[PDB]
Amino acid sequence: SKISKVLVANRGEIAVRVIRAAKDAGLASVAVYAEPDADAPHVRLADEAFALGGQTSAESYLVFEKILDAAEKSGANAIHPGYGFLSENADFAQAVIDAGLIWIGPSPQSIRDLGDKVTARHIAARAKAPLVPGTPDPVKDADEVVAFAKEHGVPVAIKAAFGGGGRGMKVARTLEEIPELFESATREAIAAFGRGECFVERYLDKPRHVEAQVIADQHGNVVVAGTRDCSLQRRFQKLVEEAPAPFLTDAQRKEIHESAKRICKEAGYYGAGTVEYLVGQDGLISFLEVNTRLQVEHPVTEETSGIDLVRQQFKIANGEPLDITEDPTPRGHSFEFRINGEDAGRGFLPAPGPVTKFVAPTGPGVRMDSGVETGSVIGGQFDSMLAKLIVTGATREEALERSRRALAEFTVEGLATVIPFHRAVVSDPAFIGDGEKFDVHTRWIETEWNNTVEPFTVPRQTVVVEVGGRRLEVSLPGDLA
Amino acid sequence: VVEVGGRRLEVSLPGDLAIGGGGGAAAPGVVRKKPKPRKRGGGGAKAASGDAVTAPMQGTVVKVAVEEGQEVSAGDLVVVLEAMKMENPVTAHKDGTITGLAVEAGAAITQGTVIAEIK
Amino acid sequence: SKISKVLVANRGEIAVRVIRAAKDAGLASVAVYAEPDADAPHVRLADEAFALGGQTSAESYLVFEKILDAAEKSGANAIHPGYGFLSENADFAQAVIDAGLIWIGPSPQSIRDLGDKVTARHIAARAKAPLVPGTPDPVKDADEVVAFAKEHGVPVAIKAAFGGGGRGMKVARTLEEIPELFESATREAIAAFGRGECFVERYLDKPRHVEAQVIADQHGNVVVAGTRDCSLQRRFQKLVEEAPAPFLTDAQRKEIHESAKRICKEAGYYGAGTVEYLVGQDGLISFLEVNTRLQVEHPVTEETSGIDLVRQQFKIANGEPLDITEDPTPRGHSFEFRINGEDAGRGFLPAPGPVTKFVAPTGPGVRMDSGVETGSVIGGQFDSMLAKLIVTGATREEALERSRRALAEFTVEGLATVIPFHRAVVSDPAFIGDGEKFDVHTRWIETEWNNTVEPFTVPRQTVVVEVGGRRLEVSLPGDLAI
Amino acid sequence: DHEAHIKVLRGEPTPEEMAALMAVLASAGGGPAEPVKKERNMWGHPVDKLRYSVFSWQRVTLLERTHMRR
Ligand SMILES: Nc1ncnc2c1ncn2[C@@H]1O[C@H](COP(=O)(O)OP(=O)(O)OP(=O)(O)O)[C@@H](O)[C@H]1O
Ligand SMILES: Nc1ncnc2c1ncn2[C@@H]1O[C@H](COP(=O)(O)OP(=O)(O)OP(=O)(O)O)[C@@H](O)[C@H]1O
Ligand SMILES: [Mg+2]
Repeated sequence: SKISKVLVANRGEIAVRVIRAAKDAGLASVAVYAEPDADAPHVRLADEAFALGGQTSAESYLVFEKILDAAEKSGANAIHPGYGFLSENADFAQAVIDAGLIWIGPSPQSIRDLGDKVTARHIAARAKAPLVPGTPDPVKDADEVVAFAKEHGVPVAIKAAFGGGGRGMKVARTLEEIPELFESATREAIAAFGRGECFVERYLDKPRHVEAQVIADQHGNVVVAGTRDCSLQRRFQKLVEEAPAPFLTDAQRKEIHESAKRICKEAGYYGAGTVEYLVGQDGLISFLEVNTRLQVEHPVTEETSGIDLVRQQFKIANGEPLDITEDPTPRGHSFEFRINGEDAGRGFLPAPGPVTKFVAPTGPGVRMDSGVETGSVIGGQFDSMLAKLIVTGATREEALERSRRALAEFTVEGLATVIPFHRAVVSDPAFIGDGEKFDVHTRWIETEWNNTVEPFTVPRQTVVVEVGGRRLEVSLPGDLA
Repeated sequence: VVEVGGRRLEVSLPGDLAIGGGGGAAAPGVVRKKPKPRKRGGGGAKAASGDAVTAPMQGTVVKVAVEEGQEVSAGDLVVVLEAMKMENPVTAHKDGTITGLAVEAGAAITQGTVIAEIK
Repeated sequence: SKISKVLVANRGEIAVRVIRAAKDAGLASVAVYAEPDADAPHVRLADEAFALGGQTSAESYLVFEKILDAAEKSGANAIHPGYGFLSENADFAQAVIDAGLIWIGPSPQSIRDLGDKVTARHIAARAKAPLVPGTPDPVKDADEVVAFAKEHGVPVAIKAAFGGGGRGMKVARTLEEIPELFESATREAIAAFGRGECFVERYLDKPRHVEAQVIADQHGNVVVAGTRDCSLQRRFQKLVEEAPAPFLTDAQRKEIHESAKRICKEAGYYGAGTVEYLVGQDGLISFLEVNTRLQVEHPVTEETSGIDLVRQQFKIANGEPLDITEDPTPRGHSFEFRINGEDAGRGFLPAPGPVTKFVAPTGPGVRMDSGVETGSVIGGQFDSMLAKLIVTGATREEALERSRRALAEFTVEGLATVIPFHRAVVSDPAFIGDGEKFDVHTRWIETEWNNTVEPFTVPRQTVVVEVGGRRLEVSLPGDLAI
Repeated sequence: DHEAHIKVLRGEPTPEEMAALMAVLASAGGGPAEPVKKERNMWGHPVDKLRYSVFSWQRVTLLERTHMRR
């Protein structure tokens, strides 16, 4: 009942990250790849790799049978799902537990309970978490949105109860807009998530996205490893993150650190996870969502608090009690920059293409978590992210100075990237606060940043072999002769 | 016989294998299909359309159950063939008259020998 | 730990025999073969087979690294050495044990003690075994050999303290030849056995070779599975054996049965081995050797006593106590005939050639342990033995009658064999008893048998590949059409 | 499925031995499968060099058939 071989059921940066964690822990690692990824860094880095076949996520990484088949063939005894894909699929977590593998994650019921944003709200309320004014249960029809918006005042956010990926929200600023917005919300909630359940909350005008990293034991111990700010968002998805969250009063920090412990304990949560919050422009904290997985931007917490969060996941899934028994002290400051294959000069539209050159910055304070290298190709089948650049310093000012250096060194060629945006924002007085506050907020990039970035300018052969009556499939380059 | 790391393997290679980008096959316009069993077709055309009773296997005629001119019905016994010291009944496939009984008890008989005609 | 997969570090008849034993025991079998043996029956019979490479035994079956490498690559957890080659190489037995494999054999120290004729004689003496007059110490010079010869009387044997194949013995019959034979024996033992050390023993005139099959336990139980007679020898190497040893008094049988147990207990021996003795023409028994491996002639004991001796070896190496509690009673009589590729009409000289036909006899009382089949080719790289024919009957005379039948059926064509010798001797009144004794002895064939036998009338391609952590040679026929 | 496969009739290789084997066999493959680029060119064909009697039947069964067969 201890991890000995981990199948990293994911790709790219997080696959590399977890393979590295496994090698540090001295565990064996198994990679899995779709056909476009057959030369990706994680495939060559893992101790073993298994082809899934298929050209897209729905044909490969999302197929429960293919992941569990690769686990059985490799002899992996644990599955780590990374983030995205199946990492928050409670039915996959159950399928893994039924297959007798160690699921490196929270219990399936915790995943369900928190993935339903209604049940999550009930958990938060029972935990006495700060909450936005909102409808306790899904609204039945547009007139309940009218009633809510009249009573609390517009603006109001209409949300898919099972929504995700930043798609799940529609904002109404006048009572006359509520109807059709509610219809569209139901329509695409059904189309995207298979369920129409939708609920209403007070929309916050310029909120600051703040989250607490939680480490939670199967034995009920809980630790807050730190806080992050993630309010630089292009749509409703993060581009720049930092730890610890700056410019919070000690009352706000304490409220976050205690609400996160309470809400996780009410949820029965264990593993790594994050409690996200919105800080209103008035300073009121309000609960947003528990994220039931390792966060993408965990590295800024690993750099400011000296904790390897993936190895904490291994320990928790092993069932060991936490060795950390009190919240660590944030020692420096760190930024993370997501190096998306997106053209900031062209509305941050994804732009597939070849990585003809990739030279990461190095030296003091720089960490690179790359999923790509020179000669990689970003096809459109998967998320646009290439790498995470993490820059740390003794103070936020020094980490900004180091970021201005490292982003200037960072050279990526052959496709558009958000690097020109990162270069600007790290130099922008809106983000370089006055020392007591700063002006960025969850819609600052799209509504208020002075965008000045110039727009960016033989098949495999399968041979069946029969071996004592077994079918065996051997794949060959197709040109060996 | 191949050795790989010393392991003796016996490998059967097809004569038209084309792996690694090509291989010689079928050059003069060769076709391959399921070969027909070496038996009468027995399909929509059925051999019971013939009037001859023929021996289904090589053996010895140990009993003759009919006589010349006997009227018989489908399923009636015509002869017994002993083969490998096991008795096999050979029976009329149609109604009619035993018209040319060609065998006597004790005669050695080959497969496809005409035993009689039912006409 | 328990044996699960046995690598049979041998070839031919005994390789087949141990593979068959493994399959009876339910164990997996790994064969190894030198290049001349790529088509040998054992290679196709074992569950796995590995090429050693090399054209001769010194390039292949004798290379410790090659045998242990095949054991590693196969994942065999035990090695059975058969007989010959490394089966009595104590350093190989130690290398196997250090590799962590189950050595199916006696302890390295028992091998090393009993292979030295001097230490073996000391062990026999402490065991109170019958012994020939002879010097306890090895000799230093011809002058003490002459002194021994004057004290005990000629004839005298000069024996290399390490030896084999009957070749280590020079016999002196006059006194004047002792010095020259001593020098020649020293020189030859230096060359053949690396060691000039020699010792002197009184020479028996017309001795009968008798031996006891021992099965012995790691827990110190010992059983004598039966006595065996091997007096029909040429060049001091056996040709016809039989069980039980005939025409021995109950006193002689008891003395052999008890001396064998005492010797094996004194040696701390375990496994299947034999204690060999000479019976003088006067009837006095004398200890000769302990053979620490399985005997070639085990089958006649298997047939008479009803014990599967190779499976006893597996049990012992598993460390199980003996399930046999007492010496079994022989039920019949059996003869083994070695089918050597030797021309009895030409001095039993080895003769390589094709086995263009091999029709073994069958039917009542015949067992065949063959290493060859029709289409085999016999080269000179290995011992000439093709097969062993074992014939069993309710009595010695019935077994002789059945042997005359079986040997008349036995047809081998394309190379000379000793089958005409076996046909003669099984009909020869010197080997048929008068009822209470017979006239054969360990020199009878060469000095007293009436010999009346008329004399007998592309390279593979190797590709070297790396696959992750390993280097693999792939060896293909030199003309693969593909 | 009615392709004739490679069969390992005896022996049980590990995955690495199977990979080495198949890579070697594929490198030993016969190259391009058939000379599909071969083109008809009847210039100077031997049958045109023969003397035929004016009444020779080989004008039909040899000459004409060789020109016309496709
Ligand atoms: N009331 C609100 N006012 C402003 N922005 C909001 C409000 N509620 C949510 N948001 C924004 O919507 C997003 C909330 O997370 P969302 O559910 O859309 O995606 P996610 O974090 O990928 O999902 P999950 O947490 O379920 O994994 C963030 O961008 C947050 O800024
Ligand atoms: N002292 C002796 N007197 C008479 N004949 C003897 C004597 N010693 C040996 N012989 C004959 O020589 C043969 C040699 O047999 P022995 O067991 O010594 O063979 P070996 O090949 O030298 O043995 P190993 O190598 O297993 O020690 C004996 O079988 C017997 O025929
Ligand atoms: Mg001997």
